[PDB]
Amino acid sequence: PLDFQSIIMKLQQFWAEQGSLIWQPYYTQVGAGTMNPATFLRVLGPEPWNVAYVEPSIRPDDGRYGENPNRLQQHYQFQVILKPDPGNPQEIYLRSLEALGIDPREHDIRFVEDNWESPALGAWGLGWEVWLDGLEITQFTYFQQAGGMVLEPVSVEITYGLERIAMALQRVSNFRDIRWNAERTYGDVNLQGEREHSTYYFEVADVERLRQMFALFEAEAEAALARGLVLPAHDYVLKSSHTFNVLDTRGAVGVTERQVLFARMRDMARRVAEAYVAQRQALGFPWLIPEQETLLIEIGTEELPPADLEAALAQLRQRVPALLDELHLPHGDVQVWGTPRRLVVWVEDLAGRQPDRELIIKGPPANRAFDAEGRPTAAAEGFARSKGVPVEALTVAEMDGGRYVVAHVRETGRPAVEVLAEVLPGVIADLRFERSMRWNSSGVAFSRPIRWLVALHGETVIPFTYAGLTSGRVTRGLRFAEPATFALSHPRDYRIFLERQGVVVEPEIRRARIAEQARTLIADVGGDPEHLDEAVLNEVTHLVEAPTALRGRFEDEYLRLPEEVLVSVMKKHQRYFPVYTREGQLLPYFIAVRNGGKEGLDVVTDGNEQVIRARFADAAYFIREDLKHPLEYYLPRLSTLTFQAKLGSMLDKTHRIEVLVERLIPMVGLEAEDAAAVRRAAHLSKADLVTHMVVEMTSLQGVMGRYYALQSGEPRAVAEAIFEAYLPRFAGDRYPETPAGLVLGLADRLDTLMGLFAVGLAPTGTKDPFALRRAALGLVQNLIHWNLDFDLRQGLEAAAQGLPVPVSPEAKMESLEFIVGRLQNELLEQGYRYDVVAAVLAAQGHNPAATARGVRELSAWVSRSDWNTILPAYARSVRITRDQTERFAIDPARLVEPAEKHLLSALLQAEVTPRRPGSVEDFFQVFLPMIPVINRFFDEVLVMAEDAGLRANRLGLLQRIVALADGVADFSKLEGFE
Amino acid sequence: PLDFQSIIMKLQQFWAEQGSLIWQPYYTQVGAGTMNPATFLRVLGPEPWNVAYVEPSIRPDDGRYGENPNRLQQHYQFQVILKPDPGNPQEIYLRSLEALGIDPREHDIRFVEDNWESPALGAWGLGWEVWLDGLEITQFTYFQQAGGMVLEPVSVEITYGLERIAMALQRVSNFRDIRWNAERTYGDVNLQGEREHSTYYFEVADVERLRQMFALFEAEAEAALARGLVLPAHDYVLKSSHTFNVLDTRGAVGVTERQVLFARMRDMARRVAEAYVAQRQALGFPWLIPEQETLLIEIGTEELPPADLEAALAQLRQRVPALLDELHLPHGDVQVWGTPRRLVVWVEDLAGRQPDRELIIKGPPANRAFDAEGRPTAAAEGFARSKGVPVEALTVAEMDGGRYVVAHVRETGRPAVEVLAEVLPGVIADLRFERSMRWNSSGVAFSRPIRWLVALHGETVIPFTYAGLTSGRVTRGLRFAEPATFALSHPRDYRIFLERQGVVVEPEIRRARIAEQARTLIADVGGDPEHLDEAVLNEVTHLVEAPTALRGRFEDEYLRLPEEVLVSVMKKHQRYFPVYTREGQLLPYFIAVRNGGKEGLDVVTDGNEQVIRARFADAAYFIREDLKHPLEYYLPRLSTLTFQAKLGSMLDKTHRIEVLVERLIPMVGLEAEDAAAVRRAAHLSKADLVTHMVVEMTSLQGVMGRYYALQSGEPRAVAEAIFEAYLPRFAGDRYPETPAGLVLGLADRLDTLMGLFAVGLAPTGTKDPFALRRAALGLVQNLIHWNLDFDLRQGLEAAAQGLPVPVSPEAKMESLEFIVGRLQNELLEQGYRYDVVAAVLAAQGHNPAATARGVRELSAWVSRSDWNTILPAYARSVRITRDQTERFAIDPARLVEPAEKHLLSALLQAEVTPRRPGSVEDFFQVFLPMIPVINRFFDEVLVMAELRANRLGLLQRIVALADGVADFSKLEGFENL
Repeated sequence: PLDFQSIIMKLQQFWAEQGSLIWQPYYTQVGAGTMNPATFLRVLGPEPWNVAYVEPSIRPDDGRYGENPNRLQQHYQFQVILKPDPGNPQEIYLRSLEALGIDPREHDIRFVEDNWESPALGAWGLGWEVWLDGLEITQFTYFQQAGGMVLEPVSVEITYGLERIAMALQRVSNFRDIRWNAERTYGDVNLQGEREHSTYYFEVADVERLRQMFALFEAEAEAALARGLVLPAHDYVLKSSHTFNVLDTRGAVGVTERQVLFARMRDMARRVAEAYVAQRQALGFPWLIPEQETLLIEIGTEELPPADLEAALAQLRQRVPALLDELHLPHGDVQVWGTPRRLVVWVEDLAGRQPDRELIIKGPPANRAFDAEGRPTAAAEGFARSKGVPVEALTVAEMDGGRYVVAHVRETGRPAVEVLAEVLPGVIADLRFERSMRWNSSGVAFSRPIRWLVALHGETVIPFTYAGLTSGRVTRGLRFAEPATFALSHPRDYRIFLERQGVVVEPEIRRARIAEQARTLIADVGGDPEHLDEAVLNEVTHLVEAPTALRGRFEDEYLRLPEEVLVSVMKKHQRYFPVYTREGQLLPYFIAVRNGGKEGLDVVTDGNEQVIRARFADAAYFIREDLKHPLEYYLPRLSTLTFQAKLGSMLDKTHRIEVLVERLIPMVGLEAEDAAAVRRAAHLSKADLVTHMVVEMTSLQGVMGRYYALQSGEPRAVAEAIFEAYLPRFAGDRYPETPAGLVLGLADRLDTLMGLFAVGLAPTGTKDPFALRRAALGLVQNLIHWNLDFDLRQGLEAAAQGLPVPVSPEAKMESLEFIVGRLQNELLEQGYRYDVVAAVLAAQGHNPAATARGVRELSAWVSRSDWNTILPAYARSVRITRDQTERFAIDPARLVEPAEKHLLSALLQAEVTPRRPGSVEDFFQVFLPMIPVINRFFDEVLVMAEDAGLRANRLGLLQRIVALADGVADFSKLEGFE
Repeated sequence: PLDFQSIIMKLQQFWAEQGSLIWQPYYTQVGAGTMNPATFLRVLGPEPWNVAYVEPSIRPDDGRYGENPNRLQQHYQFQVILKPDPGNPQEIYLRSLEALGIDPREHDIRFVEDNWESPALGAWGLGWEVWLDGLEITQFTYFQQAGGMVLEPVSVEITYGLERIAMALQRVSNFRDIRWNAERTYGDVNLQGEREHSTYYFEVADVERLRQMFALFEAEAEAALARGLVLPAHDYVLKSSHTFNVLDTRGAVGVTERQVLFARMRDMARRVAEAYVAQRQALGFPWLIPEQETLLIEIGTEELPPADLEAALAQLRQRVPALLDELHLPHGDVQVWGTPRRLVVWVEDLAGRQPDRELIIKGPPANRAFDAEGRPTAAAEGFARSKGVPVEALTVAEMDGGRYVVAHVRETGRPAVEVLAEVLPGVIADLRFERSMRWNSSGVAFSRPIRWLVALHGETVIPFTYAGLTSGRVTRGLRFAEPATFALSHPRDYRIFLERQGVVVEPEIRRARIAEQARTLIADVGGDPEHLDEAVLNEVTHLVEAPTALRGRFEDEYLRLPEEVLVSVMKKHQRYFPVYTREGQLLPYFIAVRNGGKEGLDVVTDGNEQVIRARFADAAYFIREDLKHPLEYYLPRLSTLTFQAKLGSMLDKTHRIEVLVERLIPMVGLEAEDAAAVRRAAHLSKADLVTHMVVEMTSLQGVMGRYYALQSGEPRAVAEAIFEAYLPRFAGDRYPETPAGLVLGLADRLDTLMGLFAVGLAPTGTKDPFALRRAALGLVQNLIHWNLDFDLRQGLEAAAQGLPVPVSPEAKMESLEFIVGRLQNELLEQGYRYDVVAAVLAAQGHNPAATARGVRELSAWVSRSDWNTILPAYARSVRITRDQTERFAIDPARLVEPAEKHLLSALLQAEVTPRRPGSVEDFFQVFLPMIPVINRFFDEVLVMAELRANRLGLLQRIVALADGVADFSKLEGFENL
């Protein structure tokens, strides 16, 4: 097992044997190897560049005083850049691991999607993290943009994590135990540095002096850029970035300060990059038969993400059958398969030749093609000259509505090989992914680089080129299997070759085999095999080609941690199946899936056990630090955390939520005991957001707040309300069940909705960073679940009164309509008729719980037999009262006709009747007795004329009848109303 | 031929195989790998530490925009630290060079004295610069102090110069052409950085922002130290040090500010170092017999500097003969030889045994040790008890003018081997060098480490221990020869073994053999073999053990350069012999001396040829850049240079030299042609100091000004004056010939002396920073040999009115007395009597020309056969006239004595006689005829009569004839009269 310095020297030697230039760490504190000029500048422009160098990366935020086995303010990376794309960077990288004594034939090396985005450098790329038996040991990225510029040629960045590789090779669980050389350990030479640098970065560094430093460094960078001095500018930009990072660690960077300073650093870095490219350009870039037969299409790729693989499979299924039809090729069943490295199209029976076809080409209409005598006009001659036929060969046919002159072409039936070769490049190019990357000079963008192409129709290769590749009959197996490439004489050999290596190319078969192996291992240890998460199974199906599940153990002591922590680590980080008993107590086991066989599985199982041990230990040390102080202690740290630019910090949001909760208590009607909990929980609602555990696992917000509040001695009703504030977290989640949790999340969502709309940042398209759609949806779902009557106007008005920005009446009205808007989708998703929902929303939209009741009741009142006999009395009353511009007062002394006085009696009984606000039931229970009295009134009484007093009384009666529906429904919204 | 990265990886591989820990360059701009905490912090305390790492060292002052072929603001060093001393670090280093393509058996790897110091970190040590066939490639240092702490154990620092190693291996002359890998060159990747960083360090960096940065960094270092944070404080000390270097590169730091800032950085570095050591201590330091026979004593050392070697040989030549006598050991001739690695003591026919001896120990006086009855007293009993004798065995000896009680001890004659073993450690320790260094746990300081000891009395080894070593019979030859060690059965084998390797241990023989070999090589190309510089021959002799002179050639093109430029490069920098014709023209050849044999001499020759080709091309490139602009353009750039704080810059000195020259023209007397020449010369006098050649070669001052003036189109009379101003540069140098050069030399020297005296910087004892001793002497020398009469008081006064600071009249008296003092020494340099030179100096001291003429004339008169018969008439009159401090009128009314009347008649003819001013001969020709008349007046008449004013007045005027000639009371025999 190599020393730390031996690992570095083996990597340098290996990459020098590849022809790379060996570089040196940079003389300024940088946060990553990428910030070294050897990367950040050399990837710009068209000139080639192969470099490798060590870089001690400095991240002041990551300092843990040398106590955390993995967390260091300084860690040594090994940075490799390949430019242009060599064609096989993954295989070269695997040969470098081999040179370090890591055999891919004995360990499970995986490429798992992890994209790179550095806004500080205006850069992004697509790639993976590399797993060594589950251990992240390398970042592998194809750079697409840097300094705001589109990169060409694309560069490959390979960043080795040296501490993690050395800990794996040396079987040490701790950075201090790494052997540097025969005499000294990593901790012997760096432990005091980690301790002292962490103490300075967190406790000692003077904030005013750091701000002065930043101003000086920026001013000198601007002065250097003014002279076109690229590297002195780059140096001072780096020094500004480090000074800003140390300022952030001291917790002095404000909300607006962070956005201003980051914009200045981004603009400087962009100008440095542009100045470097202009400098290189001024130098002139100095470094420059046939039958019925089977079809097999394989698009060989580097490891595709599951979402991209699944999207590609669906588009191939929707297109390949249709495309064969448009070729008029008789075919059998079309099967589409896929692994992370493969897109496979399989057509069992396919015609070797097209049938001959007669093609009819529509031309000008006959009215313009022929004269009065029937002879062709110049319009028919031109259309004839456009094709290759004389005008005498044109005929007339009836196609689309009318008669058009047509031309006849006898297209010859071509072989399937000849016609498929013309379309297959266009098939691949039409595949669409959420994010795409290019990698070579062809300019083709794809999810991940395409490395080989197979196109077989029996024994004949379909010849075409795409992405710089040439189609053929050679496929690749597993990287660590022999042979690496296999020439296919016929598609029947393909399924044979993969199945010898254990590769299951059929996705649905692969998913079944994984669940089969996993349930066996869970059953053999006494666990419930039905408790198998479907999300993990779907992702892990697309992380392997030759699955082989394994079971590992972790120490029993780690079960003392919260289950949500252990479950989140195994499922979200490692993609492991946790093991549950019949009771549903967590078991000290995990199920992992190897991309390999059953031989040597013990080596891979040991590596995965060491990985999960480290991850649980990391969570333990995070929890250890968070337990040092009560949850209330972390409130001042929230001032360092940004909620929104104009709205302030999370501590400001906490203060707003406290005030809004106090207003909501009388509006909801909480008892004294629940009033105490909601007040206390709002004080601690966001306190966990600055704990180490939540910072690492942001999904555990609320969960850790519950835990830390319990251990701090807070009442359980306070702790549970902290967790319940986020409920529901997703569709199908739990609902809040304590009143304090309901009111807390009620205030959290109202402040968020009212705050964002007050500044005009409503969601647009797919851009919803604040999840305002979920906040409005959970707002109405929780109220309907509790059936709590609530006026959203009063809720929004109370939130607006506490905002730090101006709130307009239009913004308050806009927030309401947005929430009401999301309310109808919830009701529409439950199946209620759209016109029924609209009639109730127009009158009761402000109250989502009352709207839910009204829609349910009104839905039953329609579709019933006697419904057509109920509304018309109301509708006829509405019809006559539409055009009126005033409400008419009623003087009963002027009533003459018997039906007038009887309608007044019926209406006065209806008005005096106490009814519940918005009750549809109480509306019909009061209107139904009036219907016979209203009908007799219309037949026996003339309404509109003629005396003014009689018309006012008769219209007033009809107006007050319409008013009986006020606050219940707008029945004119129903379809049958007209 | 290795690539740049291959050189780095091969060094990392080699030192990793020695056991070293491989480190990484530090994440902040440092001037040297020493400033990396892997060196500065780790050399502190007792814990061991073996490290090797690359370090891009940033020295902003060394940037040349990438235009220079070898000057870079960023050099890639390879830093190696061995702690503690391994016992053979030089040999390990040589094996590391062998791991590259460099075989010490084929190349000349030489260690030449160069002691290293980091003034910002308060670190220093003694050591060498390593030269590979003439090219400096490594700094090799034994650290003694770091951060004000005495280092124990001492650490070895080896700092490879990677660019120069690569240039030698790849046979390229420009850093641009160094291959980094198969695709890129060093220039491809670093040229734009060299240009941009040079531009920022020299032109762009804002002084106020840097000074703010410096203050901020220092304040954060203080805050970090107050919390015990060692590494953050060290980081801010490095940052402040880099900022200070950038400041100095922008010209914003003066002499006083430079010293203040360096001291404050040292104090921070001291407190960082002490904090580090206290931190490690709190951790418990976790990382812890014939009739006669020949005598041969060899002290094997690492390469001793020439001055330390000469001092050791002289101290051994004076002490060993006396030491052997004090041992009462009969011996023959004592010879002391030495090479840079050897101190050798050779004594023929040394007695094998001491003679038996009786020792007499002086004690109390006889009277105080015996009573009246002759019985011994308590003093005698105590003196006897203090020795090993009873009081009855005491006797009385008559010695030192009295009677004393003595004790008798009979000392046995012991063998020479046994008694020499007791004194040889003390002999080595008593050796004194200007600077000494420790290297191991014994604590012994020496010039360089001692590595082996030989001590043979015939076949028998003298057993003693000195610097953690043990004397034996084993010596070492040349490092690259077989065998490396050799056991001596008898001292007669020692000389045969060394001569077999070509080692010439005798310094006189070694010097002679080099001259023999050089003469042969010069004669083969038609040169003058008797033209060999003595200073090079003395230096070269003490840099080799086995001399083998070689002849290299350089291209004829470089002969177009000035001869003084080519010669100074060869002699001062490279220690080569220039090759001249007998007519005096320079030839395209040089003679170097290899420390080795004739096998593989072609490789060593080619290496030196490439080195000299590069040093000449640098000079040609330096001259090209200087010639692009007239010499007048460099005049305002002289404000960058500094003469002396409180006096002004070079531009300030040139101005007050221009004013002084115009003052000097009337006093000397120059025609219209020469007056205009000196006025233009004084304007351009110091303009060369800021050119490329003078900055690289400080000794080329004046030489290059003349060459640049001629190229600018200036007249030859102006150009020669710019060069002749410095003459004489040294003892034996030639004098100025053009009067413009002379007068310009006067203005330069008068202003330098009187100005440095006005600021109180008068030399005291020894060590004068300014050449006031030479400036005063060359002034006094140039006035003679010209026979130009000149008043120094008037000249010093004329320079005083040009000085900015106030001129104390004592400074004029002090400055004048100093100039007259150097005049006396020069006159005593010639075989001139002290009294005669003082007699004429008392009257004519202000005029060196007059004094020179007076000393010559008075010396001739003093050495005459009748000189004792000329003075005493004058001396007698002076004796009487010595008293009565007042003039006396010679009123003719009192004339009563006939003889007294003749004296006035004879005297009156003396004043009327034409006498050349300050002429001794004219005084004598006027005084000699008055000797009989002054004698008769002495006999007949009587002075001091009861009339006396006439007697005293006549005598006082007789003594007044010497006024302006001399004193005559300084003469040795003047008392006799």
